[PDB]
Amino acid sequence: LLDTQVSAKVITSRLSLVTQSVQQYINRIALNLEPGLSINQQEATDWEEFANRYGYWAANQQLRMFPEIYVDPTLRLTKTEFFFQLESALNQGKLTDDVAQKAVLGYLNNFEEVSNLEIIAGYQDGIDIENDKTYFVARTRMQPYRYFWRSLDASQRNANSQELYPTAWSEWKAISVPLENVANGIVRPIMMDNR
Amino acid sequence: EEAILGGAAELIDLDGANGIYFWELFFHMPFMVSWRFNVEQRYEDANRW
Amino acid sequence: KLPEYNQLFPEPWDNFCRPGAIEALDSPASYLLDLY
Amino acid sequence: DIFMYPMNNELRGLWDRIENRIYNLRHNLTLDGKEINMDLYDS
Amino acid sequence: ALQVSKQSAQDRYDHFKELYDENISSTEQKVIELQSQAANSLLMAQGMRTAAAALDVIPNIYGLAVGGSHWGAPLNAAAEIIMIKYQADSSKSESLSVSESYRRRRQEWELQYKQAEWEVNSVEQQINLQNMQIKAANKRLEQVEA
Amino acid sequence: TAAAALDVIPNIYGLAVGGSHWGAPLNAAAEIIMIKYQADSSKSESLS
Amino acid sequence: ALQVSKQSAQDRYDHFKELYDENISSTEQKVIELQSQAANSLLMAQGMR
Repeated sequence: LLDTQVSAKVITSRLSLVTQSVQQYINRIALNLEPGLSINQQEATDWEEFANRYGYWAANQQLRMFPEIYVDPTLRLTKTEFFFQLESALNQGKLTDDVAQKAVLGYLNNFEEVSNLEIIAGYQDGIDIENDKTYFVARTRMQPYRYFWRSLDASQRNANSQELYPTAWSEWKAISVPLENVANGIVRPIMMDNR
Repeated sequence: EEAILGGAAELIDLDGANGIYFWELFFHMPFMVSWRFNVEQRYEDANRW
Repeated sequence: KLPEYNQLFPEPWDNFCRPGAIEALDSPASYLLDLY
Repeated sequence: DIFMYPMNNELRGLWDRIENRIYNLRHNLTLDGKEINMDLYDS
Repeated sequence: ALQVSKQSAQDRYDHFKELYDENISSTEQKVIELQSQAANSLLMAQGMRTAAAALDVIPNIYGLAVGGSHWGAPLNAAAEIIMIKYQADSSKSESLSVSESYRRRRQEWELQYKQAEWEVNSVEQQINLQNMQIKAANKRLEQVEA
Repeated sequence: TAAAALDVIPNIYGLAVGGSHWGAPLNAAAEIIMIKYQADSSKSESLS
Repeated sequence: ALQVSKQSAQDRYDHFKELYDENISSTEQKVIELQSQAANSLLMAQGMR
């Protein structure tokens, strides 16, 4: 697990050299070359992902330690549909206060309709209300009538809690079908086989 | 608001059905604004936000 | 009371080690130890 | 438990950045810390 | 002759720097503004289109005959709505492109002027050398004289 | 605007009545918005 | 005098290299993205029509 053919032109620290050799050993067994000593899929993934290299291992560690350092409002995962619109306004380039005000007022305007969304119907994913998720559909009070769906999990409780994680609520999502031809302001969602 | 079936008048929640929207409104959005302005060099603007 | 970093985040600094040292929770030595 | 959480780097980054500027101000240097004087030479 | 060199170098340096300064014109910003604003504004029409077709769903005719409505109108509108979205998106891209273009232009101006600045320093060294040279020439004359 | 406004009036007479294209004004308004955008965008070019 | 020459050369070199580095801005990529995405999206309307 060490290279004998290096020239005298190369110098290194003892620690680094040892590390190198260890890494070689790890990679070989990971590569399923030595007899026995298999590795779990996740375990291997972790290695080949970050643990293979000090920089990424450190990055992982540091993320666990001080996530705030990694937090960035532009990189949010959870993100409102209209939040996309808002950033799509502000991202224009050079900017001014009033223009930002205009943008946020637009976002607020849409948020009004969000606060005015009215539920219409819902369907359970299955017989066990106490753990099966469920889906719901709602529409705007303001015309033209626009329609949205969202879901809620019945899992995601804390084992101690008579309550569910906030994550249990899905985001409200728009529906693109040209539904205005609807007969009587009526609709039903169905989710089955993950469709 | 007020409790269903009537009862205690109550504060706007942050958990459950709408927390995410409040989290943007009272955090992510203002923060995003200031952040953008910092990138925009109009540091004064960012400061006010 | 007053507005200062530690006042906002009351924590004994002694509860932290110096960066870069072996004592660092992410020292290359620590990385090697984990590997071992 | 031989290790401890270290002070997180960005903080010292900030500390050092400002200290560097301060030093330049100590010595009347540019923000770049370069000499502002022309440093004329003769003999 | 070195003075001429100094003058030209100075002018070059400061002219570039004067371009790094004020790196955006009011008119340029106005252009970016107009583009972004127009793109944003296009979003509003989508609702109008939807509502228009929705209204036109209702029947048109009465009396001894009935004549309904243009059945496909909502679907046609939806298609056009999609197109309108594309239209806005494409328009936005332009504004971004131009902004970044000016940014790069500034990067260039910055590098340019700073290099000229260094050159402006160099000529001073030349001046010093020439003065020393003059001293030497004087010494030579003095030696011949003596 | 005026075109759609005019087209608001009914079309048909006799033993039947047939009104007008109800959505026409709203459709026109949408297109008007688009036309505004069109002009604005075109202006930017000249400035550039 | 050679030191001045060194300084200017150094700066020129590294500034260019700093442009070879990070050869694409997030905004540039975003532009490319937006264009390609919009173009793709247009296909869907054909069915509707």
